[PDB]
Amino acid sequence: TEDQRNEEKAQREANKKIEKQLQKDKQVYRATHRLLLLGSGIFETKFQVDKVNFHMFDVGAQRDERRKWIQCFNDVTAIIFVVASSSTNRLQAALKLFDSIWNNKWLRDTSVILFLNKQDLLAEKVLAGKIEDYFPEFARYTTPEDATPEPGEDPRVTRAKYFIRDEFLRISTASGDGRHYCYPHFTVDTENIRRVFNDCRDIIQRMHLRQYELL
Amino acid sequence: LRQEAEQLKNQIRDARKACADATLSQITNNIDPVGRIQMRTRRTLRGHLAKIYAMHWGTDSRLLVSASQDGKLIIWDSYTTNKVHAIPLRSSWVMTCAYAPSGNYVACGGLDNICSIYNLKTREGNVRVSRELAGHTGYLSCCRFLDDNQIVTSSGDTTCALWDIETGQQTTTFTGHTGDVMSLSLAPDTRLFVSGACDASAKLWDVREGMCRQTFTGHESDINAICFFPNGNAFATGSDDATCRLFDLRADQELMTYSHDNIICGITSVSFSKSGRLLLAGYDDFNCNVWDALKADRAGVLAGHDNRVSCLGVTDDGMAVATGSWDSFLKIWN
Amino acid sequence: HLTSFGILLDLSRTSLPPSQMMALTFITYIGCGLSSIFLSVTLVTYIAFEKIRRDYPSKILIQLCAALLLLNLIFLLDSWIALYNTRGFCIAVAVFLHYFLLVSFTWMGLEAFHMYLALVKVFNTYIRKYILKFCIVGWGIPAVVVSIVLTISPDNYGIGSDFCWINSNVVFYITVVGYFCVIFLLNVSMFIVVLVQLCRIKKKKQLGAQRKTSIQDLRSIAGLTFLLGITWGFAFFAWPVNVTFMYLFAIFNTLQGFFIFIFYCAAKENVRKQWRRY
Amino acid sequence: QVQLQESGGGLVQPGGSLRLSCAASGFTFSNYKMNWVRQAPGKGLEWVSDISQSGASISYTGSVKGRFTISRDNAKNTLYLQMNSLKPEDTAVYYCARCPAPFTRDCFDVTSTTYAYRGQGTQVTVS
Amino acid sequence: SIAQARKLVEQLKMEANIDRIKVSKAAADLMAYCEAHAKEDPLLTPVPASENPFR
Repeated sequence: TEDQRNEEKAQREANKKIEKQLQKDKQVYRATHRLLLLGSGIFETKFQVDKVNFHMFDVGAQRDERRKWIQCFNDVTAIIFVVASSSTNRLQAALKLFDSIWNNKWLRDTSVILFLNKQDLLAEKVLAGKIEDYFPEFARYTTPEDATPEPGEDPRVTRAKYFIRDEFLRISTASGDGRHYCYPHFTVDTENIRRVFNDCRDIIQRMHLRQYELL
Repeated sequence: LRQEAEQLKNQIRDARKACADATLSQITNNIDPVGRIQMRTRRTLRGHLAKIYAMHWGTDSRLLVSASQDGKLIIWDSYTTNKVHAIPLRSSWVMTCAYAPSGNYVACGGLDNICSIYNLKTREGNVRVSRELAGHTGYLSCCRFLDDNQIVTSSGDTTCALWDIETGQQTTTFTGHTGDVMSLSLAPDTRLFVSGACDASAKLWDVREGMCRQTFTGHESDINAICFFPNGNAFATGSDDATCRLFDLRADQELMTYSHDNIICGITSVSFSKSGRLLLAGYDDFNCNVWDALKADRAGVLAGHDNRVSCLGVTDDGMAVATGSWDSFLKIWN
Repeated sequence: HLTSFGILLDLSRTSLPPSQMMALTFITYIGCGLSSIFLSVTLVTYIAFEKIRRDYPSKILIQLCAALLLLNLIFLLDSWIALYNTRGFCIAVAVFLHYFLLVSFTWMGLEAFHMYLALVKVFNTYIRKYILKFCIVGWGIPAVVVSIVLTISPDNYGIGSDFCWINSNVVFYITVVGYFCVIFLLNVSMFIVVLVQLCRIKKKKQLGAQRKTSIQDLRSIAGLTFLLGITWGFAFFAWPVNVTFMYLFAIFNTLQGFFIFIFYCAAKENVRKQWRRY
Repeated sequence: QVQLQESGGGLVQPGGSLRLSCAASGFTFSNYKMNWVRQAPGKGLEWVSDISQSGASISYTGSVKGRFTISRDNAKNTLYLQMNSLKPEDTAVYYCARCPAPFTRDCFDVTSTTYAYRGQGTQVTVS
Repeated sequence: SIAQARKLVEQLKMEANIDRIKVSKAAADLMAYCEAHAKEDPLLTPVPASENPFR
């Protein structure tokens, strides 16, 4: 009928207005580069670096069980894993959370940025004399060659932080299938935003290389 | 009370065994199965940007709502593949969307801890938020509209909650689950409901009474999927243990298991047809392995999704099956 | 019935000796014919299989595969079909041969211009109708450039009075070779720029034990070469080495669409998975 | 019903061996990665050890890595945990946390508060 | 805690007490509905496009 044709014309016009709106904020959304943090509801800090949107998601209000809402973040650009860097045994909780994120069948496609946020707090505990009892293979651990942060830094603090770094990176290498890569860091640190930018640059670079099967 | 609670757990499982009798697989074995279905992808609903974490159909069975973690919420016109009322969302991560039965109101909700209701037929012609139902301390995972003004919401704070749009508060809170609750389903006679959580249990609830009346503890893993049988006297749940099982309200036990040894993947959305003898379960092997629903026969494979099917629902009159998935497209099945 | 594939990028524009010519022709038909058949398998796979067009690389791969198949078809039927004494068809088949080579060239450049928008400019690279706006620069601007040649002198194409290709020297070195160079220099400044940014991440060792060489890695580097058409740069080594690299031009560029099938349709893990279900 | 009836514990002197076991019925044991989680009073839930399907991947926390071993029985549907040379720091309430999804290598939320596939627990007091 | 334990045992007390019929009647009524609506099910048999709105 003509009334049936009239309703379908308005439906197609509303559809094409919606398509125009979704092209516009597809252009917004693909430029967003979402990240997930760990370590009301969900918190948003839309910070821009180098005229690039970065839409951070602190998700603190959700409770301790996280097996089903962490599946929200498999299409995310990165999982910025904030580690308390001190050892209840909160650091091994971060290792188990990283092992759970790393081996998750959805989070297998998305990468994790590791930061070790309370690095300045770690320096007083190891110089006073507390992770040797909390990790047996710290005694058998050796410092890598590319491990110079700063000349004034103590070699014991460097060995401790690199042991904590490769304690996460044992999960990152020794795993099954999964197309994702870890970016550990050592953090007042005003260079963190830049580090997020460079790591997400390498994340989307590696995602495009895997899209080309170059990895 | 831990020693006491094991005794009534042993008493209730014997009441299951007192009414064990003959299982449903043995009784239905004599009659003829439907056999192979061969559902085909009628219409692909393209336009969602991120993964489609949730969907719901309508009573009119023409408009379907689907919710995606891009921040959008499109009331898809499934007959002609048209987008009507694409809601821009305050929360980027939405995990629920109930299309209201009346059809006027549409829910969402997710990691914002807010189930925000959108009225489609606004006076200005642009869809806005009627009331934001804040009050949950956990993530909103499933929502189901009782009517135009009542909406029970499954949530990640271990509590489902019955709300009222007119006052914006909880009518009652369902504090019986011990893990974060995933899926939700209302009965066709809309008097009672059952929700599945990340427990071994998917316990039954009452809308007007407001608390649990019977508990169905049948799955090994996180029940991400639940849907009533079309009479409302039974329901099937689906979990991450690669088994979806059916349970009867008048009974108390597991009925019979819909599992196959090739399936090593979780279940996120189960749904029932017009007749009870069909079960559309959505899987983590990127397909929707549909069963005969009474004989443990895989009635078909709804392959064609590249990523995980996170929300499959059937029309109220039984026309179609639309399985939204994590590859940002829904597909209509028939 | 005799044609050399290097006729497209000879760069010296001297007639090849009739000794080798027959051999290169045997290489070209076993190369371009096995490509064409194999490329068709690639295009029947990709458009049919929606599951494999989800990323932007595969959609540019289709338009590269459609460019190279339509290049390999318009090369076989220029040669097998006799175009001698038929000028209209000769200019037509040569117009389509130039057009399907210029879209063959720039859809390696658009593989590289996508790689500029993927790897060295990584953010804010979403373009609305990304593949359709690449059809304006991949299929449309080479249709413009051929149209300027026709608008210049419709008798540019075909034989002077034999393979029907561009006739003039000034047109060929600008609109083919000069077009190839502004794409090849685009390509090799985004070929080794992939290689430096992919050997960098092979130099990063998480536990001090990096993986230098993988079976997928060796497949991928050679796959990247025929995706960007770096072996079409065996033309630059033309003239001494001249007798050698024109043979290598006929082995690695006739079989390029065959190797694109090998490296992106037969060894791609998601693409081969869909073949078992049919 | 998935119920997790742990056994063991009690007043045991430090340095003395103890066998920790959980009944662990209601789910298919051969499919599930299995866990042990401890919780000291005023400290919180702390992961101790995990065992995968058929003992393929066996990892430990660093408090007990050189002094604990964990075994599982797929036929008898029972998880075991030997304890050896106990310091009096780990006087915690041990709990056989089970991973939620069976066929997945990951294991979430076994140190999460009010976790469904965690047992009632046995008090392991050392002094 | 003791409060959630008391709520759990109260739920277990009132959960057993409700009416619980034999399962053969329940599964028989399920099959009764199945057949009762198999003719009204547009998904068991392939529906022709004359009345199917999805072609």
